[PDB]
Amino acid sequence: MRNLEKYKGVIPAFYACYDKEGNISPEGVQGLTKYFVKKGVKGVYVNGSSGECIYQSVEDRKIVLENVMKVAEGKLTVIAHVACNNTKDSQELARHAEGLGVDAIAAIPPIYFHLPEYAIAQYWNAISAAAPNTDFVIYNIPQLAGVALTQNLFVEMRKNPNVIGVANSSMPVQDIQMFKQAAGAEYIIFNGPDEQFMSGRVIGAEGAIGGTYGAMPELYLKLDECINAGKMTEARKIQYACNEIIYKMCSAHGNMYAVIKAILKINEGLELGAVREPLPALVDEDMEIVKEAAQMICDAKKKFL
Amino acid sequence: MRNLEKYKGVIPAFYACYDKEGNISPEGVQGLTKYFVKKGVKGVYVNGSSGECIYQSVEDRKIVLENVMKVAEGKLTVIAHVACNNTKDSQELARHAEGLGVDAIAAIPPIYFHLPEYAIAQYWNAISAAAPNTDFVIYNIPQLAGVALTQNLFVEMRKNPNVIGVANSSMPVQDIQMFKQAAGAEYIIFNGPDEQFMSGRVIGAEGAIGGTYGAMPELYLKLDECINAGKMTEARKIQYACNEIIYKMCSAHGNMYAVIKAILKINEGLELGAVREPLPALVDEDMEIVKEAAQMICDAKKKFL
Amino acid sequence: MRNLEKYKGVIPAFYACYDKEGNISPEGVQGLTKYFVKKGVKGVYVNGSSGECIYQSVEDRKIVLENVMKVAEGKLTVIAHVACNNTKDSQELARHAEGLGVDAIAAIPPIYFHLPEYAIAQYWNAISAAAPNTDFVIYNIPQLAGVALTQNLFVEMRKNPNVIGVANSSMPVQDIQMFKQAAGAEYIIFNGPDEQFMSGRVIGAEGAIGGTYGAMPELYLKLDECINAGKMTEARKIQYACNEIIYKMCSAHGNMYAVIKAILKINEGLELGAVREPLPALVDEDMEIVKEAAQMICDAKKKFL
Amino acid sequence: MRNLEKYKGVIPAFYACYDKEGNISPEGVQGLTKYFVKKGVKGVYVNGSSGECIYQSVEDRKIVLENVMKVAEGKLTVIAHVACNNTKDSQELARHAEGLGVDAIAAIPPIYFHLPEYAIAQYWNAISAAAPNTDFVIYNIPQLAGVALTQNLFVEMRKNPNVIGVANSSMPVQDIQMFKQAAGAEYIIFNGPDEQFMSGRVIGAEGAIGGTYGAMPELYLKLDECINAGKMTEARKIQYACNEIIYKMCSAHGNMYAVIKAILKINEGLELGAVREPLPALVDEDMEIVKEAAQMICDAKKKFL
Ligand SMILES: [Mg+2]
Ligand SMILES: [Mg+2]
Ligand SMILES: [Mg+2]
Ligand SMILES: [Mg+2]
Repeated sequence: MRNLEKYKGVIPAFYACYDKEGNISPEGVQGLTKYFVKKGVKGVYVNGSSGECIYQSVEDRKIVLENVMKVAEGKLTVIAHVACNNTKDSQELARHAEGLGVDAIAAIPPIYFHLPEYAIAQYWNAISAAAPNTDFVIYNIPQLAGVALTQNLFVEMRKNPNVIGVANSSMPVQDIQMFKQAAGAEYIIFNGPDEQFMSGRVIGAEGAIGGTYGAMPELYLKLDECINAGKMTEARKIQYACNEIIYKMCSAHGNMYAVIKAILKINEGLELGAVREPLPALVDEDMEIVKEAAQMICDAKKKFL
Repeated sequence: MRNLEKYKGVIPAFYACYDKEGNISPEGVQGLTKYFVKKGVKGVYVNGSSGECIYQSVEDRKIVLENVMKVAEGKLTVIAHVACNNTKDSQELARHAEGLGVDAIAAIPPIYFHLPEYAIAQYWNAISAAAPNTDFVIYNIPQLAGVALTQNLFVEMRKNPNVIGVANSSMPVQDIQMFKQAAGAEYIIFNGPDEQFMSGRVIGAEGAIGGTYGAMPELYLKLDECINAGKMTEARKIQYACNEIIYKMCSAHGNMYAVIKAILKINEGLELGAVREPLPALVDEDMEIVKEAAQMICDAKKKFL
Repeated sequence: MRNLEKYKGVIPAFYACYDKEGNISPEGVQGLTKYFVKKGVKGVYVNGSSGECIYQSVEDRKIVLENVMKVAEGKLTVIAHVACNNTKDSQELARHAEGLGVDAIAAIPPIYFHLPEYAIAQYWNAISAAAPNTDFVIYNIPQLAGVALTQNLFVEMRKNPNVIGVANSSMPVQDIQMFKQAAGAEYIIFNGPDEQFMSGRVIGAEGAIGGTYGAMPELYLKLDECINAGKMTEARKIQYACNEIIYKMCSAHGNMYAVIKAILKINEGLELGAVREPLPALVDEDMEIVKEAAQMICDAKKKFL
Repeated sequence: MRNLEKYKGVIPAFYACYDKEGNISPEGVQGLTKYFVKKGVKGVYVNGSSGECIYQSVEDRKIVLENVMKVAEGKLTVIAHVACNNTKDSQELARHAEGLGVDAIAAIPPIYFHLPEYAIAQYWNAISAAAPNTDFVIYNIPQLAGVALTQNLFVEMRKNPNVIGVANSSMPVQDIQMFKQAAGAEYIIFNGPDEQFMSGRVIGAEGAIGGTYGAMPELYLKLDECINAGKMTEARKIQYACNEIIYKMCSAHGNMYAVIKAILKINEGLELGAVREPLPALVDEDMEIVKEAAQMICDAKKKFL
């Protein structure tokens, strides 16, 4: 009965867009937003870790979301990741995001220290209470956060009526299946590991949020079309092509998001700036990998679209 | 164009069948083998860890395989897991299995100590050399063995022409995708995590070896039929029903395989005996869980077949 | 040989001192600094994770360090932990700390994302270059940061002449031994795990930085006196009493640092405020644990001093 | 109060002694036993993983212990590690060991599968009941077994009056401290990680069982003498020399125990045979490392004895 159709489809993570001085670029943010509208994705996931949120200030993240919403509002579903190291910064971003009329806010767990489940629930509920009219997505990423969304913690969080589901970036597709089986029809699970897109989708994730989607959004849209059509052979071919490109982008000395920003300059003429330190920048030796990955994306689009 | 069709389908792990004194029961083994023939599964995976191989002697494992082959030969594909703690016992079982005409032998890595990749390759190659006319399957289970089949170790093992692929029991379906992508069309990957059957299958596992399949083989056959037909909604319904049964069986005090042997007595009149210590036996309180799981299996068969 | 005597001894982690509104309290910070001067510890480790640095702004951390330096009167070795999520905030705190004439700056690795060793070295070297006249301590805490100071990364970092050594919070005392053996006499290793103080000290840590020291600094000073005298029976008595107190403080619902601030109100009349969310606050049921731990500290001081 | 003085001191792990055909050598076992008597160690720990027990049959392990007991002449404390993959083989070895009058039997936990604590306790108690008049040592090695001796499981095991303590090979010396603090004076903790010998000893391990001791037993006896005298600087020098030798021995292609057997041929003229496959054998390139480590041991003995 709760309507979650606006979340069903391909929702790329929005990248950090910087100017030449390394500050957030309003023009760069608007340009990348126009790119996502033109590519016909379902939505954008803004100021996630793929958007370098770990490395941004509250003010940086407000400027990014304001500039996304100037272009995207009414055209894309917008999920704003608002978690910060502390609760008060997270509440400030939640209130700001509700003020702009985002569809949902999201939060990773507390990081660095491994906090008990009651403290994790308190953090998410405090963030949710700052945006009390806004859908809330839990982002499960135990490999990086150091704590997991357990089945017991998910039961506790489903007591909050704003919680709509889970963006799952743990590696077991079993976790998707268990969260969806426990929660039932009024919740959505998003597939987080792009390399497993087709496998998380078939086992019950009806949404998909990914850090590599922005490099090749047409391929993930075509993958999703094949899955919805039961064309599993064609879906596998596209998944394998996407994964080969991911492995190529991850083979660079510079960070994978540095590779993606360079690819989008080659393939689209988009200027997204550098990646923020401490993420490592590309070196000269990486430009052959960038060029190869960019061409692999063009070749896969020609093969599959 | 190596022909691996005989490995493509549902291959249950064969359970340990004991008499009342706790020794291997030839009659019990033949009974369980006739059951798998009657259920029309593709093959059986014999003396794996689901068959309590960690807890069996070389002589025990010879008696099991002899009694399986008496019923199964020419009816079922037979894969004999031959790995033991040391190399010489593994070579003895490999030679014995080739002497009986199994389709393939299989091996987990060395366990307990974490041995370097060259020592892992030497162990597998020594086992393969003792069955030099027999297909060889690597069993990847890093969570239990403590070492993984890495992409570099798989490159080295593909130099052995008898290696036909990998039974993958790591949790990431990404591992299935990467092994299949690296190896190509002349290799098969088997899905190991039963809870992820449909997800591993769609991303490129053309076989499936599972410890829970013997409790409910018709449900996994029906799941596989749905997947091959592109009927992903029906596949998901069956996967969810199978996983609910697995979670019920795992809720007991006694070991999951003790629950399955008790279910097979209720549902099929099969007498497989106890589980071998140190695996924990059922307690009286577990029989309500056994009865509930057995009824769940009957109800799923009535719903889905 | 480089003189590191000012770092040898007991250097408590400095706690976050808040007012009733949860902001940094200048008067609270000065109070806690004068407490450490009167207890005769060697120094203080300021704005570490035990000081809630994860949860503090750059401005918060500047206010803390300014108020320490205002009242320390040169009586304390001051190590200022300056690592932030991003490099530019870390460089800002490094420059600020050198401007106040701290003895050393310190840095955990980059967190959340697992960055390659060249990126970790670039982060530390960038922070060090912002305080180019200041001693630099690497803080190794792989359990929380998700990356380790490896032997190869330590070789690279010893190329920077400002690096004086490692605060080691990994659990193996082998790591202390290996870092000390590799580096030699011109470097200092600080023991991080308070529960292993005597064990890390004897195997080559000549310094000690600890989150629990501020609850009971006289006990750690007396432990260190026993170790330096070769009085290992007396040292073990104190270590066991300290560890029992730590286990009692960690038994609370509220965060261990919340327990310590409540203990310091009982035993010292110090008002340090709460802990910052998301760290969980004490509940009513915890005050029995707080009072028991406070009494255990008083009784240990009567037994051992 | 239970007298555990016979367990306090240096107890080397006894190596596997093979003939040229790779079977257990009765003459080789007697020779290595007489070597340990000559070197004046407190005892031997027989058929542990350093003795290649994972790779031995029940019959192999009986032959080893028979030949130790034949020539020890009451001069050594004998701890017989009797754990096997299954319970019945473990019970057979426990009964055999009690029949020879060993001082203690020992057991690692169940391996490969991760069994619940009640199943671990059942395994140890079944082994102990087969040697009901014999002291029992729990061997904690979570890194290899995949399960830990938790504080709760140790409480349960202290209900068995034959349990005398724990050989602790987990890396935190905190685990030694917590086991000793819980158990008190009628129990002994043995330090397992040889690289941490002096640190485990000072925090409350009164015994020490080590796989590298047999390469250089005089150095560990001299280390223990320095610790008992409170001479921590002299102790640290010996610990560092021992650790440098361990790191050299572990730098070979062949397994560390293969390097130690080759060193004992050079330094002592002992013939212990190969290591059992799958442990990797030395290659020609390793003989320079063997000779260097053998010389390092001679040089350390000249410096410290
Ligand atoms: Mg990177
Ligand atoms: Mg069990
Ligand atoms: Mg806490
Ligand atoms: Mg080795």
